[PDB]
This record gives sequence, C-alpha cells and structure tokens, in this order.
Amino acid sequence: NLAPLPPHVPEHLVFDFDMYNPSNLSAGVQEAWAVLQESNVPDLVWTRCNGGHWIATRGQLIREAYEDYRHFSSECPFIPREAGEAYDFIPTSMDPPEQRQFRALANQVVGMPVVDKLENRIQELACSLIESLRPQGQCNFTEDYAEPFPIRIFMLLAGLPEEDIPHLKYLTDQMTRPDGSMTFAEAKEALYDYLIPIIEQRRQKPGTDAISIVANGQVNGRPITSDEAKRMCGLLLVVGLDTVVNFLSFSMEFLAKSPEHRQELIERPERIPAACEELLRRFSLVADGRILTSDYEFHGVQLKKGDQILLPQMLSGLDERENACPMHVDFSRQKVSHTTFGHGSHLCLGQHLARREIIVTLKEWLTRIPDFSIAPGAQIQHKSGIVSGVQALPLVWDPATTKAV
Ligand code: HEM
Ligand SMILES: CC1(C)[C@@H]2CC[C@@]1(C)C(=O)C2
Ligand SMILES: [C-]#N
Ligand SMILES: [K+]
Repeated sequence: NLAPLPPHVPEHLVFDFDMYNPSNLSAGVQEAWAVLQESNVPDLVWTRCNGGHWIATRGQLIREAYEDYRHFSSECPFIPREAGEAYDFIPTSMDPPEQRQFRALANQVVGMPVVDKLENRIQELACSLIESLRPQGQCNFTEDYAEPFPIRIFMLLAGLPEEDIPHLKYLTDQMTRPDGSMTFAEAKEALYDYLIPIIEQRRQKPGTDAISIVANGQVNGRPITSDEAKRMCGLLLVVGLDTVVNFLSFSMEFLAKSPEHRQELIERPERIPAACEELLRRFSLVADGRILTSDYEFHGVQLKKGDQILLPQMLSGLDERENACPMHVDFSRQKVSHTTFGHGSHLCLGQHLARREIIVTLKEWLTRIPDFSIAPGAQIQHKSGIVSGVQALPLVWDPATTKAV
C-alpha cells in the first residue's frame, strides 16, 4: 500500500521504507532500519508507505530536527497521520513553551528523586524474579522477566492492580506496534476510559501514588484540569509498559548469544554501567517524529507545511558517522554517541529509572545465571514500530552452573 507521491517530492528521494514491517526484519530490527544508512541512500528520503512521510537517516539531521521545535512540532508525533492527529498525550504532544510547565510536573513522578525512593523495591524484585527462575534452567524471558520486572515496578508507583496488566499492556502495544485489531484512536479511548474514573476517584481521595500526584498537581502555580491529568497519566501508562520491557529483551538476547561479553562483565563488574550505555546505543528501539509547522528548506530538501517527518532516535547511534563499526558492540567504546532517550526539549524524563532497571538486571542476572543461551533451534523474531521489540526470547541453562546468592 503506497500512497500517491506528493507533487513537491522528487522521485530521486523516494525510498519505500515501512517502519511497521521493514523488509530486512529477519536480520534483526536494528539491522532492518540500518538499510536507510547504506551508501546510496540520501540523508533525507520520502517513503510512500504508511500514508507517506519523510525520514531523516543520519544523526546530524535527527538531532537538528529535534532541537528545532519551531519548524518540527510534536503536535502530530506519530505515523500514520491518523495516529499522530489522535495523539494528545502530555507533554509529548506539546511544543515549548507550553510543554515545559507540564514536563516539570511529570518529572516529579518519574524523576531521579523517585528512583532513589524505589531503589530497594527495584533491587528486591529483580533478585526475587531471577532466583525463582534460576532452578528451572529455562524461561521465556519476555513474559518471565522483561515484562513483570519493569511493569510491576511501574504499577506499584502508579498504584494500579497487577491484574490490570494484561489489558493495559494490550492497549499500549496497539499504540506502538498495532496488530490491526485497533486503531491508535481506539486504543487511546480505551486507555482513557480506564483512567477517567480512576483520576476522579483520586482527586476526591488523594493518595501518594503517581496518578494521585498528577491528578492533584499544579502546572506553573495553577490547578491541573481533569482533562490535562488524563492526558498525562495516559503517557505514563505507555512509557511504563513498553520501552524498558522491550529494551531488556534486546540486551538479554545479545548477552545470550555472546559468551565473551558476559565473561567480560563477570570479571570486570565495574564496566556494567558503561556496557549499559553501549547496549542502549546498539539496541536503540524508538522511532517517532514531528510535523512541519510551515514550508521549510531542510538540507537541500523542500518540506511543506503539514508534512510528517520520522526522526528515528534509533538511527543516530547506528550512524557510522557518529560511531565507527556501529553494529559492533564494544563496552570499551570511548565516546558512545546516541539519541536513544531522545533529543531536544522532550528528552526522556524516565531515563534515570530505565538505566537503573537495566544495570540492576545485568548485575543480578549474571551473578546468578552467568551461563545461558538461546533455546535449541529457537529463531528470535523482532517486531518494528514506534517502539520495536522482541516477540519472544526462550532461554536455557544448566542449573548446576548457577549460584543462589
Ligand atoms: C529504555 C527505555 C526508554 C527509552 C529508550 C525511552 C525513550 C524516550 C524517547 C525517545 C523520548 C522522546 C520522544 C519524543 O521526543 O517524542 C521519551 C520521552 C519520555 N519518556 Fe522515555 N524512554 C525510556 C524509558 C522511560 C521510563 C521508564 C519512563 C518513566 C516511567 C519514561 C518517561 C518518559 C516521559 C514522561 C517522556 C516525555 C517527556 C516530554 O515529552 O517532555 N521513559 N522517552
Ligand atoms: C515514542 C515514545 C517512546 C515517547 C514516550 C513513549 C512513546 C511510545 C510515546 O508515545 C512518546
Ligand atoms: C519513554 N518511553
Ligand atoms: K495530535
């Protein structure tokens, strides 16, 4: 399904890339997107897939676009256009200066101060989940750890019942990697339908959970509205149930296939934090964008008001121009460059919580299960979208090679 080429788009810039089903997906999602960085591909191309839109292929352009919110607005951040138009989460769908006031409040429920407060619970849950799997000698990492670890921590922070995970998780997945049963707009409404009654309930009987803090919060000295609160909590649910969950699987998949890298972290534990950064670069997984506020000449390309442009956060770090031998994983990499957590005024506010969950996972898993690998004959399949992920990751190991402690 290719949309008719717009009149202002030259044919030499056409590259029909499908962000929801890249043709080289079987080789790994990151490898599939990297095709946009081959020698014969321009720095900015137009794809006729998913309604038609621009795609910045190099970190230089991606960073520049994210810094220039006057021309590249977050008002319509998702492709396809229907999704981007329906997208109204706060503060991701806002541009400065109005965005800032809301970002401050959001930082209050996911900022570093909140991570320090969860420090104990994060550490405890990781050890508990891993210790329970250790004696089994096998696991389906995606649903046995990757999901429950980050999600239970989020559900506790938001004061929501763990039994609501299945439903909420399904909805958020439809917003980033839709299966076709629900449009972005339908998933958003379902999400709001779930939150509306909860927000009102907590505005009446204020609690200490993230939702209560947002619902009874203030934005630059004035009371937040129920509508605004709803839009903020919606974003929280999505950011709490998708990114970290998927990134942990890309990292564990890599460790399972690389006995040498596991040994390195076992013999030199002080490199874990640095390894986390190298993995964040190599297995970057987000790709959203912006909409043009007006006609604008960008790097020799004529963009028209209303045009959508995908600015893959994932591609900056894979750009050979930013990191030599980009597909190569080296924990000793001197200057690790990437935009995995975004760039510009929307720079991820939960990155401190994400790094903590990643580092804790690396340490506590290798400490107990230093030896493991992909299940016999298993073929790990990835899925592409606004947030890419791993469909399943069956792992196996010899229980006698593990250490309970
Ligand atoms: C490894 C996982 C993570 C990655 C790769 C990631 C990535 C991103 C990126 C690329 C953006 C900016 C998107 C844009 O410019 O439109 C973003 C925004 C944001 N992230 Fe994360 N994130 C991660 C984890 C988290 C977690 C755990 C939380 C908190 C529960 C969180 C909360 C947020 C919030 C609130 C924003 C919006 C800030 C704003 O729009 O001003 N993120 N994230
Ligand atoms: C593209 C994103 C990672 C960013 C934070 C969560 C996400 C899925 C959004 O809807 C905005
Ligand atoms: C952030 N997700
Ligand atoms: K919108």
